[PDB]
Formats: sequence, C-alpha cells, structure tokens
Amino acid sequence: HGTIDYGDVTVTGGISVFDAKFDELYVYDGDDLGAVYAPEETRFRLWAPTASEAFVVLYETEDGMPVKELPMKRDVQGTWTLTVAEDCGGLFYTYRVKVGEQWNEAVDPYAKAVGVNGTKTAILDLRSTNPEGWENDQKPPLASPTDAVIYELHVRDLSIHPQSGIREKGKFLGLTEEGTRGPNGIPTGLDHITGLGVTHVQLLPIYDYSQESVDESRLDEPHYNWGYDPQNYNVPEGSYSTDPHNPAARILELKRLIQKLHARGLRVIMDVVYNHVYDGYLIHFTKLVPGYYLRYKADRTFSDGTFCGNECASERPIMRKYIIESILHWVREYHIDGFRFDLMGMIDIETMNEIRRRLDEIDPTILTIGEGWMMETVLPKELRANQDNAEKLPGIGMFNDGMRDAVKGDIFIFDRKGFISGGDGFEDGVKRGVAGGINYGGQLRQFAVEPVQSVNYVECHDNHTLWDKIELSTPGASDEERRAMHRLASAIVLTSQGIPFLHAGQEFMRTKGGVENSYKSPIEVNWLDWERCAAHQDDVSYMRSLIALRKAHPAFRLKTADEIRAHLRFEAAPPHTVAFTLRDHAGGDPDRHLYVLYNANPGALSLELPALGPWEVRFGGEHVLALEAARLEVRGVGVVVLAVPR
Ligand SMILES: OC[C@H]1O[C@H](O[C@H]2[C@H](O)[C@@H](O)[C@@H](O[C@H]3[C@H](O)[C@@H](O)[C@@H](O[C@H]4[C@H](O)[C@@H](O)[C@@H](O[C@H]5[C@H](O)[C@@H](O)[C@@H](O)O[C@@H]5CO)O[C@@H]4CO)O[C@@H]3CO)O[C@@H]2CO)[C@H](O)[C@@H](O)[C@@H]1O
Ligand SMILES: OC[C@H]1O[C@H](O[C@H]2[C@H](O)[C@@H](O)[C@@H](O[C@H]3[C@H](O)[C@@H](O)[C@@H](O)O[C@@H]3CO)O[C@@H]2CO)[C@H](O)[C@@H](O)[C@@H]1O
Ligand SMILES: OC[C@H]1O[C@H](O[C@H]2[C@H](O)[C@@H](O)[C@@H](O[C@H]3[C@H](O)[C@@H](O)[C@@H](O)O[C@@H]3CO)O[C@@H]2CO)[C@H](O)[C@@H](O)[C@@H]1O
Ligand SMILES: [Ca+2]
Ligand SMILES: [Ca+2]
Ligand SMILES: [Cl-]
Ligand SMILES: [Cl-]
Ligand SMILES: [Cl-]
Ligand SMILES: [Cl-]
Ligand SMILES: [Cl-]
Ligand SMILES: [Cl-]
Ligand SMILES: [Cl-]
Ligand SMILES: [Cl-]
Repeated sequence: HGTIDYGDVTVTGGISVFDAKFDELYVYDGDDLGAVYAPEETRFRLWAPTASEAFVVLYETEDGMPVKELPMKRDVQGTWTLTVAEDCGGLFYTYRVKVGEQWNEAVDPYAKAVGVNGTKTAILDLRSTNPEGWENDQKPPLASPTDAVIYELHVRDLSIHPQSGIREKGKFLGLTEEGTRGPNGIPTGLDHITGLGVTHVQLLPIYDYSQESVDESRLDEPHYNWGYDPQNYNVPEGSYSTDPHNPAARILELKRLIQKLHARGLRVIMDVVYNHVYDGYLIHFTKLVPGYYLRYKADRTFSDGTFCGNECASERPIMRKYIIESILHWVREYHIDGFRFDLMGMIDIETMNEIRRRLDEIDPTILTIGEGWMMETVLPKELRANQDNAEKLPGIGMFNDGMRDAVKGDIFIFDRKGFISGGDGFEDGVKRGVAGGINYGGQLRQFAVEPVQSVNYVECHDNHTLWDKIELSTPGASDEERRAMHRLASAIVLTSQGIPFLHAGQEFMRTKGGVENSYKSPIEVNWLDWERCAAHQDDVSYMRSLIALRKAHPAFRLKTADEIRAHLRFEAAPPHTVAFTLRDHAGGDPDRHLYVLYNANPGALSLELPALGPWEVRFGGEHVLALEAARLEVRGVGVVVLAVPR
C-alpha cells in the first residue's frame, strides 16, 4: 500500500483536504469531467485541487510504455485541463499528479472505456459501440413499482454450468441467446427467464470490478467473484465480454444484452456499489485527490462501516456529483431501468433524494431500491439513507428484512425456524410484510410509509439460499415436507403488498450445498444448475403460476398505504397460519373479494371464512378438501387463494 501524501497545503492556501472550508473552495459544477472526444480534438478535465502538477500520459497499448506526457493547465475550482488537437481514438491514457512530495498515476475516475483489467483509460468514440437499432430501443411498460417482479442474477452463474446449452458461457452475450436448451431439452437462459414471467432482471455487479477479484487476462483459468470490489464505476466488467482486451467489446455487448432484454419484455436493474471501493489506498480517487473521496474518522483513518476497508464520502459535494453523474451515465448511455444500492445506509439522504429527483426528470418508472440497513459510520445518524430514515426517502424501496426473517427464520442463526418451518410466534411478522411494511395499525407497522418502499424476498445472493436455510432449520423433516415449506415462502413473497424479489434459481430450489457466503466460491457452488432445474420443472411451473396469479390480481399490487388500510383485512386464524382478505375489488381486481391462507400446519384444519359471498378456489386447490360457502377444509403446508367473483 505504501505512503499517502495529503498534499502541500500551500497549493490550497493553507486549507487542508480535511477542512470543511475545502468544500467551499473547489466545487466544480461543469459537465465535462473526464475525456470529451472528437476526431477534431480530445479535451481532458481532471479535478485535482491538491496537486501542484498534473500530466496526461499517453500510451499506444494497454501494457506499453508512455509514448507522450503532456502537462495540464491549472483551471477553475481545482480542475486541470488539456486539449489535444488530434484524433486520439485508439490511444490509452492516465493522469500523473504530484501531491505533496510524491508522484501518483491513475486511470481517469470518469473513464468510459478501459484496457484489460482497467489499468489505463481508453479513448473511444462511444457512438461506435451502439448496437444496430439502439436508437429505437424502447422499455416495456411499467405502471407501478408494485407491478415489478425482480429476478436477481449473476452474469457468470447464468450460463457457466456445462449443460446450460449457452455458447457464450459467463458472458453478457450468453443472456442474449434464444432457444437455448439444457438437460432433457428444458429451456435455459433467456427463454427460461422470460418463461417465468418476471419483469426485471437485477444483475449482480456489471461495472468493472478489481483484478484481484477476477483477473481479466487469465480467463482460461478458473475464476469467480460476485464483484462487490469496485474499480471503474462507469465502465462494464471486462470478464463478461468476449474480448476484455478490446475496449469497445464489453460496451457493445452489454448494450446488446440490454437491447435484447427490452425486446423480450424485460427491464434491467443494475446492482451498484457506491459505498466503497476495492482498495482505499490503490483506487484512482486516492492517488489523484488523497483524503477527499473516502470517509475519514476524526483521527484520519478510514471509516470502515462497510467492513470492506473504506467508505465513499457521498456527502462531500464532488463525490455526490460523481455518484449522480455515474448513475446518469448508466441511464443515458446504457438505457438501464433501475438501480439496487448496495449498503444504501452508507449513502447520505441528500444524495439519494437528488438521484431520485434526477431520474424522475428522465423517467419516473426507473426503479431505485437499496439495502437500507442500520449500520454505524462516521456519517451522522440523521443523514444515513436507511430504514430508520425511510420517511425522508420517498419513492425508494428497501429490502424488508423483517418479513424475510419472519417467513424463513433468522438468517444469522442457521438452525432457527420461522413461520414456514413451524416456529412459534412468527405470524405478526408475516402480517407486517403482507401489508407492505406500512403503518397498518396497532403492532402491524414497519418502516415504510408507502408499499413502494418495501421489497419482499426470502432469498438473494447473500446468506443461505431458501432451500439451504430450510434444510438447516428442519433436521427432522423430509425433503418433500421442506419442498412444501419452500413453495409456501415463495407464495408469501408473491401475494404480499410491495415489490416482490426472487433470487435466480429459487424457482428450482437452488442450493449452494450449505455455503453461507459464496462471493468467491467456485462455479460448482455458484452456477445455475440446469440439471437441478430439469429435475424441478414442476416447481418451476408452480413459480410461473404464482407470478401469473399476482399479475392477474391487482389487489396484490396496491400502490398506496391508504388503499391497503382500506382493503386489506386480517382474518381469524390459528397458530402457524395467517389468513387475510383483500376486500371490494381492491386495486381494480376483477373479483369482488380475495381470501388468502398461508398454512404452515402440516395437519388437517377446518377454518371459518368471512361470509362475503360464494367463495371459489383460485389457487392451491391441491390443499383443499372442501369449500362451504362459510368454512374451508385444508390439509398440508401451502398457500390457498379463494375469490368471490363478480
Ligand atoms: O387451472 C385450474 C387450476 O387452478 C389452480 O391450480 C394452481 C395450483 O393450485 C398451483 O399449485 C399451480 O399448479 C402447478 C403445480 O403446483 C406444479 O407442481 C405443476 O403441476 C403438475 C403436477 O405436479 C402434476 O401432478 C400434474 O397435475 C395434474 C393434476 O394432478 C390433476 O388433478 C389435473 O388437474 O391435471 C393436472 C395436469 O393438467 O401436472 C402438473 C403440470 O406439470 O404445475 C402446475 C401448474 O403450474 O398452479 C395452478 C394454476 O396454474 C387451482 O388451485 C386448481 O384447483 C385448478 O385445477
Ligand atoms: O475484498 C475485501 C473484502 O472481501 C470480502 O467482503 C465481501 C463479502 O464477504 C461478500 O459477502 C460481499 O458483501 C457484500 C454483499 O454481498 C452485499 O449484498 C452487501 O451486503 O454489501 C457487501 C459489501 O458490498 O462482497 C464483499 C466484498 O467483496 C470479505 O468478507 C471482507 O472481510 C473483505 O474486507
Ligand atoms: O463482513 C462483511 C459481511 O458481508 C456480508 O454481510 C451482509 C449480510 O450477509 C446481509 O444479510 C446484510 O446483513 C444485514 C441483515 O440482512 C439485516 O437483517 C440487518 O441485520 O442488518 C445487516 C447488516 O448490518 O448485510 C451484511 C453486510 O454487508 C456477508 O454475508 C458476511 O458474511 C460478511 O461478514
Ligand atoms: Ca475487472
Ligand atoms: Ca416514484
Ligand atoms: Cl408477470
Ligand atoms: Cl469468462
Ligand atoms: Cl443507523
Ligand atoms: Cl427454532
Ligand atoms: Cl421494521
Ligand atoms: Cl425439525
Ligand atoms: Cl384430512
Ligand atoms: Cl361485485
């Protein structure tokens, strides 16, 4: 790691990078940070207020020697500028700065293209990376965040299994391949995903993550990482391209993926990690403006509330500007439809609200959700964009961990049961999630003001899969009993108010063999196992039918808390069950009333129904012995949905 020199403070009039006054002096507001390319000329602008000198170093190859070093001119508000009056396309560059007594060299933080492993900025005309027809790219319609069904997927997981039937395994283009087949001829890849009826694919880190995680020059050797180690925020990851050495390839191929998903009726959500960088000492931010872009404690050490070594200082204006302009780059250049903010509680509220505001000016249907966990940091508590402050973050969804733990049990105490597995006293936790996490009434309240702020899930890339958690918490159960519990958990997600979220492979009871944190586990742990999918085609169809049920019934997708409080009623139900009605054509539902039973009791039950008319079975008939319209006879763990028709 070596030495960080925070600068000769005579350069900044005696004002240290750590002084609050620093943020009055050097707040550059221009829209031209980075390289602005033209065949006529390329203009460079670097923000580096503490540097006493700045150079652009030009390279001809991603690994070669400098062919030219050009001094930059000190400009306004801590920036440096340089105009090169030639066609610079095909060249590579870095910045070299003198900060204090030492010289540092770094990629452009505003890099839009890079060489292999992201060690040099690539000069490229981005118009030459657009797919044929990109100008006519249109998004599938979306009337409400509550109409989304999110499918969380890793680009490598999707296709790397040897029987995936996909040619470009591990690559962006692997998800553009249509008509791919797996074991016994089952659909795989894109056709499998569109066939489920999900609406959004949420992609694990597709920005450029560090060479320490996946070495893009050694892709012929085994490799795997989720990618939560950011290196270049504004350029795609090289290992998901067919040629990481061609700066244009990863850009064109990601746009091809997005174009194809849109044409097949899918939207794309990008997992973004603005809360930390791969290495606080080696990142370009620290080489160019040490002390500014990352958060420091009072003793001038890194704040490490991410447990990754560092936090980004989103609350400082130039970093706030950086994050916002990065998001807008992904929206405008790549047509991205949403963002999932990793450790959103490490980002400040003003930054999150300005992001939401800027996106609403472009397209309010663009999704913003995040991990709103309550986590310590030097960022003051009232500024953290987390669940405790959700009242201050309108329109931003947060993962509902209360609902998650109530349904499947404590994710950190592996053997602890929850609602689905026969634990005691989880019914109110499930009810709170059914109501969308809102202040429904009495003890049924969580953090959400509106149901658009609550993302419901029982599986994601983190922690055990739902199947693996059920296994660890039900040692006395058979796999057939656990499969019923698994199906019930998925049903709860898809019939609760709010935004439903599925982990890729949940539809076929994805297992990681009990691995809790698979971020760098081999592909054998992390792949979408298309053999298991072929053995679980009935479970896949069950998930497809659940998703179809939610789409057929807008009563499950109410947009406002007032509607939920006026139409959702919890009914009398015994322990280890939850029952509710959605009354009076809620949300424009075609049926007059719905009744939903979550039955975690494996035995036989006779239940009293509210006398609202001639109930009929709509879902889960396999659990129903009799319906008297009022009394319901059920047996076995699972969901039952009844309706009173119009
Ligand atoms: O269409 C009217 C239908 O609507 C509702 O059914 C829903 C189910 O309650 C729900 O479970 C889901 O059904 C899935 C099923 O869970 C999944 O396993 C798979 O089903 C397989 C069966 O495993 C298999 O035994 C066989 O099913 C037979 C069934 O035994 C027989 O009684 C009769 O109904 O014919 C069926 C086949 O046509 O094959 C199926 C298909 O592989 O896939 C199912 C569909 O995704 O979703 C249903 C709605 O789609 C009502 O609850 C039910 O009463 C009504 O009959
Ligand atoms: O690289 C240093 C860092 O690596 C490891 O941290 C990884 C976590 O173990 C891994 O689970 C993942 O954590 C992220 C979650 O997946 C994400 O959804 C959210 O909760 O934020 C987490 C951080 O962004 O990725 C990280 C980073 O690769 C290792 O465990 C750390 O101790 C180590 O400092
Ligand atoms: O040391 C880094 C850490 O990274 C990962 O931990 C993540 C959890 O796996 C993930 O569930 C989430 O934890 C939050 C809970 O879900 C929530 O209910 C509440 O308890 O807040 C938690 C965060 O404080 O996020 C963490 C942190 O990224 C990885 O899985 C760990 O193994 C690893 O230790
Ligand atoms: Ca990379
Ligand atoms: Ca909104
Ligand atoms: Cl759908
Ligand atoms: Cl690869
Ligand atoms: Cl907090
Ligand atoms: Cl328990
Ligand atoms: Cl809560
Ligand atoms: Cl058990
Ligand atoms: Cl019976
Ligand atoms: Cl009616």
